[PDB]
Amino acid sequence: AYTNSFTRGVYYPDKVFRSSVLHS
Amino acid sequence: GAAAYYVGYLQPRTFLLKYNENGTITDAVDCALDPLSETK
Amino acid sequence: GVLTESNKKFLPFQQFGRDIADTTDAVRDPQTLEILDITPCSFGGVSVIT
Ligand SMILES: *[C@@H]1O[C@H](CO)[C@@H](O)[C@H](O)[C@H]1NC(C)=O
Repeated sequence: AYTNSFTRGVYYPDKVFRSSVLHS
Repeated sequence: GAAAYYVGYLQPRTFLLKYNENGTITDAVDCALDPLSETK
Repeated sequence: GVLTESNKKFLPFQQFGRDIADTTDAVRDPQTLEILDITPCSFGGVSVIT
């Protein structure tokens, strides 16, 4: 079967708290 | 209770999140989805 | 640096925070679980008038 996963799959790749900032 | 589930896959790709004021995640983009995303 | 209690909010799996450029911002003590911003010691330049 095939379905489109729109936006999920995002998480915190680490244990550090970062606030109010863009980060790639 | 009849159930439905979905299976997806993770890849080693760079994502640009915006860490917001809450210490949370509210949106992110993928650097390999489309040509435009590379610009972001 | 100076230790000032962290007014910002954390998450249960979040031990310490960083703003940018490796400059760690906040840390929770590994014993009692209290959150604190850590500000680098106040510093400036000195000039003279001669
Ligand atoms: C997140 O931050 C906003 C604004 O800084 C605040 O109103 C809210 O109470 C915070 N906590 C949430 C959304 O859980």
